[PDB]
Amino acid sequence: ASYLPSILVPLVGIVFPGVAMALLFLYIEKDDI
Amino acid sequence: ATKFPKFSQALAQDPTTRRIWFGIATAHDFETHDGMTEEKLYQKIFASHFGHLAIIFLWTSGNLFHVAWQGNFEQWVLNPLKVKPIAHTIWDPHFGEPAIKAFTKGGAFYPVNIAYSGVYHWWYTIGMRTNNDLYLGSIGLIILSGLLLFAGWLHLQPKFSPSLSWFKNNESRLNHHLSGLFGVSSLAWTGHLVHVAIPESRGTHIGWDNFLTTPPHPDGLAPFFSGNWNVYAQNPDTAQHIFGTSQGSGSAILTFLGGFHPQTQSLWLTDMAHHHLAIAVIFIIAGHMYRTNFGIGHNMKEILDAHRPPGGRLGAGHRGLFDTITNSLHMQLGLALASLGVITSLTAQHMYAISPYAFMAKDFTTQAALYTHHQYIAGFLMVGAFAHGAIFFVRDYDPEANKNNVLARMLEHKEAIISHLSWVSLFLGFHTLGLYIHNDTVVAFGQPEKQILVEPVFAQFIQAASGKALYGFDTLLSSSESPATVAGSAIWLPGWLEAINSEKNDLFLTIGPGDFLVHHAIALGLHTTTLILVKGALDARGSKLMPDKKDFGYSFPCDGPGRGGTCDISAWDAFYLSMFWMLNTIGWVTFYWHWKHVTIWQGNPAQFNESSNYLMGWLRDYLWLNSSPLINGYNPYGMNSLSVWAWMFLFGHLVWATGFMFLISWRGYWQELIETLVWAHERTPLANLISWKDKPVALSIVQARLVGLAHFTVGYILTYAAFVIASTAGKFG
Amino acid sequence: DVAGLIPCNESPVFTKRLNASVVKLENRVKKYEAGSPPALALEQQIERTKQRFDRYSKSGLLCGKDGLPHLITDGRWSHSIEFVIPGLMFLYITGWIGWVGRKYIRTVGGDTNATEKEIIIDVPLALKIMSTGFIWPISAWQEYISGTLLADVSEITVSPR
Amino acid sequence: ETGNEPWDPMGFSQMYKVNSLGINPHPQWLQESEIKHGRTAMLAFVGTLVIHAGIHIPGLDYTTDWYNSFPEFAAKNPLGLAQVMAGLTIWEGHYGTEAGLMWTGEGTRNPGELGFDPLNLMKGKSEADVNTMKLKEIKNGRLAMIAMAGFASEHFIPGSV
Amino acid sequence: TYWEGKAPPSKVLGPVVSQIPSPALGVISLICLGVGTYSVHESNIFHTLTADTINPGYIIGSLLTPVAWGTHVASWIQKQN
Amino acid sequence: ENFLKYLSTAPVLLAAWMTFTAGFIIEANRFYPDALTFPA
Amino acid sequence: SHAVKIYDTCIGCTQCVRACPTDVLEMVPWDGCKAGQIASAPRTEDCVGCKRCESACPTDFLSVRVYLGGETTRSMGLAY
Amino acid sequence: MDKGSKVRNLRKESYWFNEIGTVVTIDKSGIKYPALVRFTKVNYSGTNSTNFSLDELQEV
Amino acid sequence: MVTDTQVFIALVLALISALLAIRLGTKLYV
Ligand code: CLA
Ligand code: CLA
Ligand code: CLA
Ligand code: CLA
Ligand code: CLA
Ligand code: CLA
Ligand code: CLA
Ligand SMILES: CC1=C(/C=C/C(C)=C/C=C/C(C)=C/C=C/C=C(C)/C=C/C=C(C)/C=C/C2=C(C)CCCC2(C)C)C(C)(C)CCC1
Ligand code: SF4
Ligand code: SF4
Repeated sequence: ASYLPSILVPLVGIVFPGVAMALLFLYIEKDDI
Repeated sequence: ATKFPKFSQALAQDPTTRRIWFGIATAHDFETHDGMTEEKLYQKIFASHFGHLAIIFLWTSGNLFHVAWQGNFEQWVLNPLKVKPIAHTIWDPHFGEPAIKAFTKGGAFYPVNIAYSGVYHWWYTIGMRTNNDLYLGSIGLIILSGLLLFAGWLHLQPKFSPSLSWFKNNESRLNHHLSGLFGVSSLAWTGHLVHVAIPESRGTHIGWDNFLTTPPHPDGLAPFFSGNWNVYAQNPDTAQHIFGTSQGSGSAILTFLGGFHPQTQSLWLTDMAHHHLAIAVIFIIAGHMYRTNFGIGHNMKEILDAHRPPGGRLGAGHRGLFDTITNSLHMQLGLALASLGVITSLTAQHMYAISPYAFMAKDFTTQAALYTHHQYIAGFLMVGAFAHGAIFFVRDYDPEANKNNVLARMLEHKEAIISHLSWVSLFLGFHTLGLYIHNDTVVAFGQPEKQILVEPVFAQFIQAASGKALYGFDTLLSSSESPATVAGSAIWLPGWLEAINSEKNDLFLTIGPGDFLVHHAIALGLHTTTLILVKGALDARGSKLMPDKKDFGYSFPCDGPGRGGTCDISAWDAFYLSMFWMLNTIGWVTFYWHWKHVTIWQGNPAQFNESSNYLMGWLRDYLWLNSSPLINGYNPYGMNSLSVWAWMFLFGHLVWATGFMFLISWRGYWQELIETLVWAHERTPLANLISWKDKPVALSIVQARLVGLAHFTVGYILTYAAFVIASTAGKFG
Repeated sequence: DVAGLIPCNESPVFTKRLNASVVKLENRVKKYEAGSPPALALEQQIERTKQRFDRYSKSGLLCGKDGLPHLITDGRWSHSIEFVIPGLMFLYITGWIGWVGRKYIRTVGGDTNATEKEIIIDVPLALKIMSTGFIWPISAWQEYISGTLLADVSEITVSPR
Repeated sequence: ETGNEPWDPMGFSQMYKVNSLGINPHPQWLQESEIKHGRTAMLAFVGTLVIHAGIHIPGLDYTTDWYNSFPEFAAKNPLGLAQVMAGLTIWEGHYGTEAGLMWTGEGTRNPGELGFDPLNLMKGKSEADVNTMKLKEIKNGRLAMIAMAGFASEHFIPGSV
Repeated sequence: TYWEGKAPPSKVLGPVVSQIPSPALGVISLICLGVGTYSVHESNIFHTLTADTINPGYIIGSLLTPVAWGTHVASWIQKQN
Repeated sequence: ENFLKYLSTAPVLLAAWMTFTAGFIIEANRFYPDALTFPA
Repeated sequence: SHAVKIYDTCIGCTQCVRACPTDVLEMVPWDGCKAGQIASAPRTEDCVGCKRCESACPTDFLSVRVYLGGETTRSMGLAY
Repeated sequence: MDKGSKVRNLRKESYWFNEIGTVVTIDKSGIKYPALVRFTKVNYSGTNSTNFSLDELQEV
Repeated sequence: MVTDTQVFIALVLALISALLAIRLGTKLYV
């Protein structure tokens, strides 16, 4: 409480989208299954 | 398999970036997936619906949690007129110190957004008082969403997947979703209102820890069984009642007072309880109409087949409609979407006029936001209903099974429908625009006395019929010596009349020539949008230009430049064109509502009555005048709380303009440009190392039209939301 | 009467509007010598404004709270002068036009050069037809009851009809 | 006698030729409607003539002047109004099926021929039994309709005599 | 149950009503209409309805009017044959 | 013949007739200006 | 690849074959027409979907019809 | 039916459906659509004639 | 006035729901 936003907003707006886009990029052009 | 989209081998083998784009836009079209059967289609739809319910409940739980954890709900319920409700904190590292100081409002001690959803008023009305209650509700909703996600997973197991016959069991579905989903749910809600909402409004704290020992009424179900139901109406809350406290509180739980609670200027809680009890009874009775392995009930196929007038004016009547409706998901989806759109419009129209929530109608920004929100959603739902009807005609209609059917006869005389709709649209447009320009011209030449101001006699007559004693019509409830008023005089007429004849309300706003002209403009918009959508739906199966259109599907780019050119000939193109008209007409409606309410709130309604008869009045007294607090969100002198709304305003303008890029310039130019771009990339040292895996091509024609429409719509909505919120919150009107 | 409208004859706001128009015109003309062409034009404008307002007062129109005349179009005969009478005239005139046009279409249509006679009008025949429109309602009704107004179902259509 | 031939200026009878999917009434429907109107008009003429100058039926109050008669009739004698409405409804319901079939040419019942012969009359032989008296009934009914219109018009403007 | 001609088959009336002769349905419909109209008139027309004037009998009678319409339609259907 | 036939072309006749209609409308408004409603 | 279909209404005038830029269409002997020839689409893998064949068709409705489908490098008109 | 005879069109997909056209030539040498017909109006492609089978024409 | 324990248990229940969402989506089976 009053500490969580600092921890989470960077994760939700940078780390989460970064990893999500990395995995989606891997899967879109996987070329198998 | 073999690539990203499994559900499309053709797209999987596509070597370009198109494979990605269409892979996104074909995902939810389960019918077209390779190796798809009816049973798997239905089961996948069922699981998807479970997932969507989980999403909705998590959204609601998030709202509750954020209000509880970061809101000022307790401070607000203490003094709900002067403080502003809080939505959530703003942890934005991009803010500067003046921004942090500016967005600190309400409870303060952190940057914060002022909620315009009206959820505070709703939660306060339904009986919530503390952050603990909001938190418990949110935890319950999170658990419910987890349960729904598990159920969605479970009903995909081989031994739990419902059979195809189960989905098409129309009778049982209707029975349960009428008596159970609608009626029992309404019974439970009125039980909540009796047990929690009303006692909480009268200063008594009822919760899970004490609701089993404190009966909502002192007599306690003795009158209910003995038949003395009148007991539950005796001793209502007197007019000098302070909502939320026992000052002037009563004891009735089911009354038909009508009107509004004087202190909150909203509906009586007891009236809502009685309403929902009656609705629950009616729905529960209605749900016992169709037979479900119990002998008694109606069989709907027989009903549909039997309604064919012997005069023959409907041909074969409704024969064969049961099979078409049950076998086609698109037709029933369109019906549901249309009914939902009508209901969304009804909610927008009725919440503003008949305030259900305590202390709302004084939070002007929330009212404007809610009305605009629900009207836009209604427009979207109507467009979707017509689009899915066109889809049904394309891929679900069977002309042999509907021979001489009512639905077939709809296509038989499609030319007449379309031509008369076109005539009505032209008539309304020509003449409404002509009157507006006539007023503009006469006022421009300094001769306002020459304006064609038409008094809306019929709407004013309707208002008088309900009890509006302002136009001097003396008809129905507006005349004492009438059967209607005397018959209703005892039950609800006093409160309803007191509410309607009071000008401190939104119940039947006084209307004049401006309302007349704007209503005819709205009629023009509705008729034109319907013309576009109905033409698309009826010509979806073929035209003289494309007699075999049905063979090309619902959404195809064109049929080439041959025989005159055939751009935007598919039904999907009819929907795409109608979306612009839907946006335009909803914008007209929202502009009319917002300007009238702004003028009323400011205390000078005469301004609207004067300036709404000519278009320059709309452009000056509404857009130019009310945008001053908005565009001043941030200036070189400084910034204030509205800076975010001004930024969103400019952002919406930018997106709207960007939509024109896809709507005007078409593919060939862009493909020829991407050719040169590919050449340039391939002929660059230190960059030849990095090579695309998907060949980069210009957007497809249909995709480009869709993206342009999406940008247009997003920009439109964002800019108008910014305007309506910022102006109202900046001038408190 | 009608919807809480007071006749413009006894409308204070109507008289205030008249006075405002006249006084602003007078202020405009005060910057020209008496008898100058601009002065004469402004005086004529003032006279025309006074006549317009007097005619509106004498006509019987209904004023609103804003002082401007309002039109009643519910079919009230006492207010037919506002909408019913002109409307009829319109439906006559346009009717005439429409009828005449149709006749021309059905007169030059029975020729090999029917198209060539639409870009280039046969002015003698065109005026012959145009002079006959004053009885368009009768001729239209006679054709309707005689079956020569509408085409049979045997006409062009589309694949689904 | 307007030439002893069908007098149909504006040709309202001939529109059954255009099927119009049954929108336009068939001649049988118009004939039955005309006979109904004529009979109602003649009985109403008797009523107007007597009530305008009459003692009135012995009963509760019953002071009326033929223009305010119905409200007084409903207020003073509710049961009487109830049974009048019920009887007329029953009579109309017994027929009406045939009238519904009479909108088209499927009436199956001769227009205006109802089961009402309190005094048997099979004397006539020309066409329909005494077709000439059927013409007499229709003629005096047309005149009675003229008379009802005349009294109603004399109400507002003293139109004539 | 799709039907052509001028009168639907009796099976449209359902298992019970389809067996009732036309005169019985006609008399039942007249009784139902009379009772329903009388109830609707006694309360809220001849007498103002209040909180303490809610008679269940009048509510049932008022509900009986659509039953009267249905029975009169059924009587006609039975009469045609 | 040829000149009159040219004068009979669609655009020329439309221009002439619309000029005539505008002219008589303008004259009617000139002699009876500000005609919002019909004289009694 | 796109699907090109020729219906028996064809009058074998060859215009569709001439208009084709990718040499998808050809003429084959036939007996159902006066000219004794009918259009065929043996190699639709090279069809780009320009619908020039349909534009160059005398028959009331397009005895030759083109239905766009799966896209490959050839049918996508890509030199890359 | 015969050269110069008027025929009402019955081809549902035809631009001149339910319209009258004059027969120009008839092929007696077999053929599936031997009856060449010409209509007054030009279709969207600018042509005003088409081949029909005798089953797709109403004679008069 | 929600205490840190309340926020933490809300987060735990949200994590459980997220895992269930993961599994449901996986089972929809692309
Ligand atoms: C009593 C038994 C019962 C109940 C409660 C339900 C309930 C439901 N069924 Mg089930 N169903 C039943 C029996 C039942 N069904 C039977 C017997 C069958 C077999 C034929 C089915 C077959 C079936 C299928 C095949 C599907 C469902 C689906 C659904 C859901 C519909 C979506 C939704 O959220 O509803 C909406 C609920 C409401 C109460 C909204 C009412 C609508 C009005 C217009 C709203 C107005 C409310 C109010 C005025 C607005 C103010 C509120 C605001 C302040 C918040 C819902 C949970 C669908 C689903 O999503 O599955 C998960 C689905 O696909 N059902
Ligand atoms: C859909 C509902 C919803 C929405 C829109 C938001 C929105 C927000 N939350 Mg909240 N939140 C919610 C539900 C929601 N919350 C619930 C149910 C919980 C209880 C666990 C929380 C607990 C919570 C905390 C503790 C904090 C936020 C914070 C925030 C903000 C920054 C985003 C962030 O860091 O997320 C962090 C959120 C989580 C780690 C939990 C996930 C939130 C929900 C459950 C996910 C819903 C997903 C949704 C269905 C769509 C999925 C599709 C998507 C992948 C594209 C943002 C305003 C932060 C804040 O206030 O910053 C100022 C912050 O510190 N949220
Ligand atoms: C619950 C209702 C419902 C359901 C179940 C469906 C389901 C379906 N629709 Mg229908 N539809 C609906 C409502 C619904 N629709 C409504 C309301 C409309 C009116 C707009 C439509 C209009 C419509 C059309 C015109 C078509 C469909 C089609 C389809 C099918 C394919 C959809 C697809 O592939 O998605 C693909 C999903 C996407 C491409 C995602 C797009 C999401 C939007 C456009 C972008 C939003 C951007 C975001 C807001 C920006 C953020 C802002 C920020 C930057 C500030 C599918 C069966 C298609 C079909 O052929 O079906 C057979 C079709 O052609 N629908
Ligand atoms: C302000 C913009 C605007 C305007 C005025 C119109 C006007 C019209 N649209 Mg269009 N439309 C627009 C934007 C606009 N549209 C956009 C952005 C889209 C999205 C692509 C569409 C999509 C669209 C579709 C898909 C349809 C329409 C239809 C219509 C008609 C509606 C009926 C009507 O009002 O008749 C009255 C006509 C008007 C108000 C037009 C102006 C007429 C002026 C006043 C006459 C001026 C004459 C004057 C002498 C000109 C002299 C020129 C000379 C100096 C050279 C009308 C022609 C519908 C239609 O055709 O209905 C039959 C229809 O089906 N429109
Ligand atoms: C004399 C010719 C003529 C006649 C009798 C009609 C009659 C009709 N039209 Mg058509 N129309 C015409 C010309 C004509 N139109 C022209 C030239 C246009 C192109 C601008 C249109 C475009 C049009 C549309 C788009 C629609 C109609 C519709 C209609 C119907 C309703 C009336 C209406 O909306 O008028 C509307 C008239 C206009 C919009 C323009 C009229 C312009 C002039 C005044 C007409 C031509 C006069 C010409 C000079 C004749 C000269 C004769 C002389 C040589 C002797 C009615 C059947 C509507 C319908 O289908 O209703 C069911 C409808 O939606 N009309
Ligand atoms: C739409 C309602 C309706 C329908 C379908 C019927 C149908 C029937 N009635 Mg009933 N009836 C009705 C209303 C209706 N009636 C009303 C309001 C009354 C007066 C209380 C009666 C009194 C009545 C009697 C006394 C008798 C019948 C009889 C009959 C049967 C044969 C005679 C007939 O139809 O023509 C009779 C024609 C009429 C009664 C005229 C009714 C015209 C109505 C008022 C017009 C309203 C319909 C309107 C177009 C709906 C628009 C709705 C829209 C705005 C949403 C037939 C089954 C007879 C029977 O059953 O014999 C065995 C018989 O004896 N009817
Ligand atoms: C209501 C929303 C909704 C729903 C119910 C579905 C449902 C479905 N989609 Mg659709 N879709 C949607 C929105 C939605 N979609 C949108 C917005 C798009 C983009 C336009 C698409 C595009 C799309 C494509 C392209 C495809 C689908 C597919 C599917 C199917 C299963 C996908 C799945 O779950 O696999 C498993 C996926 C997961 C398990 C991932 C779940 C995501 C988790 C919960 C995110 C949690 C992260 C959390 C917030 C992190 C916070 C950390 C913080 C602390 C920092 C199913 C039919 C596929 C399908 O079935 O096609 C037939 C498919 O191919 N969808
Ligand atoms: C495309 C398509 C589709 C769709 C369609 C649609 C979408 C429609 C819509 C429709 C609509 C959207 C309608 C609306 C309606 C409304 C109404 C119908 C209303 C009514 C009302 C009334 C009738 C009355 C009321 C009242 C009363 C009660 C009395 C007094 C007055 C008042 C007003 C109060 C489908 C799927 C089918 C398929 C086919 C095709
Ligand atoms: S252009 Fe048409 S008619 Fe000519 S050969 Fe090709 S398919 Fe046959
Ligand atoms: S669409 Fe173009 S490439 Fe394909 S067959 Fe026709 S002419 Fe040839």
